[PDB]
Amino acid sequence: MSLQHEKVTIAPLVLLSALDHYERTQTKENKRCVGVILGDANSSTIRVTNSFALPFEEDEKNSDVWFLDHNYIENMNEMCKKINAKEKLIGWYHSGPKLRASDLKINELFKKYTQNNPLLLIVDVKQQGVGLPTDAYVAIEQVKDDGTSTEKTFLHLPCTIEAEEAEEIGVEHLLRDVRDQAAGGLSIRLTNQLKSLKGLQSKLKDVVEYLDKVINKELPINHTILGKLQDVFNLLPNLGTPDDDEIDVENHDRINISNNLQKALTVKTNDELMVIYISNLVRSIIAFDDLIENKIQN
Amino acid sequence: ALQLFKKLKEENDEGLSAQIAFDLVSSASQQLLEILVTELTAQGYDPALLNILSGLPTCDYYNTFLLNNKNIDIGLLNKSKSSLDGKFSLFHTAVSVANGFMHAGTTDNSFIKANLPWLGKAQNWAKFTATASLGVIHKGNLLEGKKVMAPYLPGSRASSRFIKGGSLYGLGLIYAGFGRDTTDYLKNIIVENSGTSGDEDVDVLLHGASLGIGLAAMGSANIEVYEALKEVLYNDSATSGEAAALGMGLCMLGTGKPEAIHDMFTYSQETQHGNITRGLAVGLALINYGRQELADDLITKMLASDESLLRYGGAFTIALAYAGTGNNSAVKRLLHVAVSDSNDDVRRAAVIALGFVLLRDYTTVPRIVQLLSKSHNAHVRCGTAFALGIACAGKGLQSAIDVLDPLTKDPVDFVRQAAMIALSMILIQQTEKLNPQVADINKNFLSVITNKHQEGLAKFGACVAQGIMNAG
Amino acid sequence: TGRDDTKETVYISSIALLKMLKHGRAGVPMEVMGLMLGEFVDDYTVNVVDVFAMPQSGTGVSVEAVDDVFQAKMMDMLKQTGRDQMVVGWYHSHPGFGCWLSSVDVNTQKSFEQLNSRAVAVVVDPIQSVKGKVVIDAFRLIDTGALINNLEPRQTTSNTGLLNKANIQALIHGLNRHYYSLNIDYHKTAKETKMLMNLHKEQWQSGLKMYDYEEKEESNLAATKSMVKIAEQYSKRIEEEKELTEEELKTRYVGRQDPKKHLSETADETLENNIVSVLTAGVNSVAIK
Amino acid sequence: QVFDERIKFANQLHDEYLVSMRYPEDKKTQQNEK
Repeated sequence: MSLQHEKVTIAPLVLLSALDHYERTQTKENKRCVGVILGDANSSTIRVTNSFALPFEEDEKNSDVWFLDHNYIENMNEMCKKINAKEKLIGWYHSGPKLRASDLKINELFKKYTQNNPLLLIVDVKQQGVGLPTDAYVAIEQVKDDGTSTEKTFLHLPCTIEAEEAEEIGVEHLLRDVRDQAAGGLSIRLTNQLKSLKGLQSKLKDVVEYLDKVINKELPINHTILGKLQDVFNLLPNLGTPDDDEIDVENHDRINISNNLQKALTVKTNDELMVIYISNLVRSIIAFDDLIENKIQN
Repeated sequence: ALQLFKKLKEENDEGLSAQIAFDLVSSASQQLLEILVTELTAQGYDPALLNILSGLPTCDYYNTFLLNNKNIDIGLLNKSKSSLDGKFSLFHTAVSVANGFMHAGTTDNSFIKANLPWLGKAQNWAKFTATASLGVIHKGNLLEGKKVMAPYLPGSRASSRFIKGGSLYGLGLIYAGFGRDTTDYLKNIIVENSGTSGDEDVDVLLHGASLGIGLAAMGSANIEVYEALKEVLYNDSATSGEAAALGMGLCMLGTGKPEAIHDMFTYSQETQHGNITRGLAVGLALINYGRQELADDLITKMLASDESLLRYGGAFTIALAYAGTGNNSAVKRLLHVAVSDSNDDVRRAAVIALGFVLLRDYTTVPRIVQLLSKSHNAHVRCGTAFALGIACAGKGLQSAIDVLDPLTKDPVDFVRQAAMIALSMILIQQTEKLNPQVADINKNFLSVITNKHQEGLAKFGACVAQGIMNAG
Repeated sequence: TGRDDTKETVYISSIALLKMLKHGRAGVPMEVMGLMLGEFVDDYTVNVVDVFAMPQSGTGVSVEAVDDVFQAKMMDMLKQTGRDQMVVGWYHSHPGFGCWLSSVDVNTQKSFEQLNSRAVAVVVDPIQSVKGKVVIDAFRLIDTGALINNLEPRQTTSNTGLLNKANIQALIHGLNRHYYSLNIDYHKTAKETKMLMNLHKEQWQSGLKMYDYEEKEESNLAATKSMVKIAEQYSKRIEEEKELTEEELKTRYVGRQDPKKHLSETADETLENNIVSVLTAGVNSVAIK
Repeated sequence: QVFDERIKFANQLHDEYLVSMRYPEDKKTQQNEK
């Protein structure tokens, strides 16, 4: 259906709902909770506004065996539209941990109800790391050059977060932290430069051990991954370019302004140097007279 | 200790041995005295020695003293009633406490009878407070204790459940320190209702029982009591859980049993009733009294737990463990924690702590806590006031008085209450002749009570504080 | 005879607040409503679990607009998911008016007292949610009977006494002669707190992302120029300004909007930044190649 | 290279300035004064 799924912006309310509902439907230990996600589409940017739980019973043994009460979904839906009839069914949340190729079948069910391709928004509830606990995937059927007679598949989609005005003010009222994703003062940003290096390193390391497995442990040759790595090597920086010379001109500019400004603060504080010393001279006389006053008092 | 007496048995004479006994019992902790009598009994000392050590003498003497030399300015009684109307619940509360302090140690039904109409306006937990204020007055005279509370003790009152409970609580106030026999009487009712406490009638009685038994069994560490209070705690009663939590750390005082700390610590996690959980936090504190470094594991853990609840008690566990040690660790923790903690209840609490730690050394205190009174954080200032009081209660250090004066007049209502209290706590019964300022602070109270442009909050503190000054 | 009757602190869950703001904001300025579902524990701890909204009626908040067919059926959808809990009160939004309970709202609340007599009425004011403030207040009826016999002190027993006294006149009169206003505290788990707190994937990556260089050029030039103009004021100031009478000195030599200080703040902000700027360029070059 | 030395030199003048200024006040404030 809708091909339009270029970006996914996600309401923090959705997250919050997915985390809470997980426990009040009382599912634990890899027992999946599937619920509906409501919001707008037929739009480039997809905006997931809100969500609601459905009952979901999943058989322990296999992921091909499961119970879902279809009829419930239609009954819930019509009351919900009365509240807000903008919202439409656009797909389903899956309560993590992590993608399955059994989902492909699951997705298809939801497609009956929906007039757009259902979005599979894996809201991971385990919150591993401080990085976003959303991967988004959409079921797409595409042809592939290998020989495969049409493959059916889940393609990763960029996940970001946006909140409404009403929503945003709720986020800030709740929080009481000092914060450090502020990237504000010299201190936060000092950290932030180091943090980014190591951020990169961890990712880079994962790429590196993954490449070993491809040509040694018979993980498939996924041509897409390799294909993408070429742009990284081609658009890698170079030295002895007249760009490098250009950076040096800029470097001189910024250090230059730094020194004029450094001297300029020295002047301001020194004016204060004088002001504290006037005060101090004055108070020598006051201290002297103070004694004479006390003599009378005694 | 016992060896001191075998030396003195070979020199035995009444005056000598008795002077040493009087010296010993004032200083000595209850646990020291208790183990010591058993040892003398097998040594077969004169019963004269043991009798002193019972402290039945010392209590007879102090009754006579206060009886004769108590001067009662009567104008206070008549005035509190008039100026602060007793229909309002808060106001009765303040008036009741001031009186119970004024009339300490010696019996007086002089207040009751004169102020029969005031008494009538008490209702709800205001009346519970009233019933218990009586047992501050009738503290001492241990003999006529049971007797004089006998109309109000259960099964002779049925009017109201608030009286029944609070007559039991106050019974314990009388009997701390003599309270071993008294422990039985209170235990009977706790075991009956050891389960059912989800009856609203039952609960109120039982609050008063549970505090009573804490007070009477203080520091004895009757494991019989700790268990009985525990079942109550589990039933998860609205208000008597609070009393239980406290009542257990009162009983077991200072034992620091590994079992005890643990069991309560687990229970805090489960509980949702905001009171119990706080109560257990403070309850952990009470049991780790003077436990120094054996409490460090607990101290790390509470501070480490995000809960508002557990950090509040975190502060007073450090405080009671290191009470009266300048230990550098204890001081650094309390300052760092108070300033940087976001939550208000927890913030006030770490400031209060400092007074306990610095009971021993009152010299460096106006200066450390100068810094905090400067902080124009609302909560922080309230707790500086309280802190000063604890630390310098006994002495008159001038620096302390001065630090407290800007706080008296601070626009935030809640500061003003603490502050006014904190001055009289410092200057407890110090002649106005010696120091003329005392008289001025006192009048200030009276003036605020006159003022109607004040909140009930200033009025509450101000009256109580005059009762602190004029005590017994 | 009965309980302490201290009005409950309404402990509002993180979800219930988020939905409430969202709900009101959509409906503004038309009044919005719904029921609060929760559970009642302790004496004064009401945990407001979650809320749902009832379809906007052309009668606004009314007993008429509490529609039992909708209500019931909703209980039942939530029942299957096992998220059902007792109704513990009701909220609605007045944006038109401050926070208080209108005569119509008092009747509505009276029906709820039969369910649970500790039920709350919560007024959400979503027009002023555009500030950093969340303007929300919670109320619980007082009986007329209580006020006539002057038995009202029972309800205000053993408490810290901090009461919101904002909003007076007719509103306050009504409040005093009908409901009791008490505090709202927000309790939230640290699990909830963390999910919310977490931001983008690109958040922890941004330090090697850098500003376009045409803007750094622009900024360097602007700061050098601006300080020059305030420096004129500062030179004029310390020509004199060593006499007496404080306030007069400030008017004579333009010591109001003080130049020394405004200069010291700008100079430093720009200085710190320029350290960050270089720091990123050097690092980028060297790390990658 | 050139500017770097100048920047470092300013900083030393700041610390000398800061240091000297505060010291007499301390003595004065403690002492009784009207």
